[PDB]
Amino acid sequence: SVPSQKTYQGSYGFRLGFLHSGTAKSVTCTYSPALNKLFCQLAKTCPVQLWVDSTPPPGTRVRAMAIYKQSQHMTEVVRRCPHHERCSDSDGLAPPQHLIRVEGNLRAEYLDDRNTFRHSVVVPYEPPEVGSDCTTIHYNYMCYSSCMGGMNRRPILTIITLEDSSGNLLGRDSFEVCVCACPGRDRRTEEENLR
Ligand SMILES: [Zn+2]
Repeated sequence: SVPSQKTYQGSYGFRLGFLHSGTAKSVTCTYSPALNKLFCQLAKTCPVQLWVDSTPPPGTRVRAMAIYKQSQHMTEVVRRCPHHERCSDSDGLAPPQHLIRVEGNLRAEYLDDRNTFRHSVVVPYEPPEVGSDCTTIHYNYMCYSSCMGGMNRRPILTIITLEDSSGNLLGRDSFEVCVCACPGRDRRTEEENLR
């Protein structure tokens, strides 16, 4: 099958947020609202904010999953390429085949769906702390969009779902991702081609 990618704020008014990092040649992660696309370097921190109008129940979780954006590739499981799945750079929790990892959260769980074979990483939803208005999850993408035998230049979408303790849908948002050597220049080039 194919995971839904329909934006759904749900009962708790769930939606994502991104920092404003700019497009300098040196930037490691930058988000383009015009393209709803995140550009980031390989295995660098990608801060993703979680915004809600009201706090969801204890036990609520947040899942991240990648799918190919192009319909002709949608049924293919997004995974790391033959080279990166074998480079032994595991952090001791993420399976080596998984494209998306969560940084600094010992409660992250990695799932290999026994039915769809798709990969995902899920963490408990934590309400914002004192002085903060949102919660931030730090993601890492472990393969370049251009990796041969892997994404092979095919664009991907990351789908973030807010789920209850049973895995039922409470909210959903998504964004395109391009893991590349120079996020600042590529974002500028793509926004130009759009203009
Ligand atoms: Zn790779």
